[PDB]
Amino acid sequence: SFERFEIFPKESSWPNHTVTGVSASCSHNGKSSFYRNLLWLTGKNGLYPNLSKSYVNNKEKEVLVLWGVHHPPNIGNQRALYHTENAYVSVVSSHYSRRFTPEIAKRPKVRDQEGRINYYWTLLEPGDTIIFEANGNLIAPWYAFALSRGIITSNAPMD
Amino acid sequence: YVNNKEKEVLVLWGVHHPPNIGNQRALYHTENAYVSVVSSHYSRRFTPEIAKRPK
Amino acid sequence: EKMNTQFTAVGKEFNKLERRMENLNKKVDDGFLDIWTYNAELLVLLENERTLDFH
Repeated sequence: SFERFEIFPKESSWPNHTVTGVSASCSHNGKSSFYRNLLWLTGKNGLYPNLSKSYVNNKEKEVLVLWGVHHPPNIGNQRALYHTENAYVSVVSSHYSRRFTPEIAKRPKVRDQEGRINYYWTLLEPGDTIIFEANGNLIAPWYAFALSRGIITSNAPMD
Repeated sequence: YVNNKEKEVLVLWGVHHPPNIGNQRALYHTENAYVSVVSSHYSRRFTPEIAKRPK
Repeated sequence: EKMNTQFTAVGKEFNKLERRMENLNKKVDDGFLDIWTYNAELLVLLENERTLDFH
């Protein structure tokens, strides 16, 4: 089974943050858009207050939640976007922990881009909890794939 | 310590991550600390990462 | 009818690093692919003689 539901609501859980975020690299019929399962966050009114959201696996199936980090190309972009020189991202669960840090540095251009993004993933067993604590350079999850338990490659048609 | 024996030695240690910065100030009277172990081939530098965690 | 079959898979992929795992997987696959043919050839190569002798 591959039931897909919403972990956070777009219109409710982010009142003080600009949910809208787009980039030209992920073009869609000319108009610029973003992924359909991630939620870019920026700062509004010059402020990016530290945020803390939690989720409890109330279902009976495993939950596969993806998030990301954002590495800006230069310190000027970091100051313009998140209004902070340094920031950290931490996710804590029953058996998981990490403290990512957005490492700014000049990088060669690929796909007409200079910044980068790192995607991570994890599995939450039923009854467990997950906590997101960060104060900058985060791409919060929006949807999860509550899966419950081969792959080939060919160009042949289907009938 | 110097391994003044014939056999190998299996030495275990640990690190302590306090739950909040309050415990960090109370117990050790410091904000940041570093635990480092060095041997002939081993070397690391752990850092106590304070953060709120589920019970 | 002495042979039974069951749900399995063969295809596995790896990244640039950890080439030792890929070498080991190739080695085991080649070993099985050799053993099975060497058995299957001799089986029939003996049966087509025994049957003719009996007849």
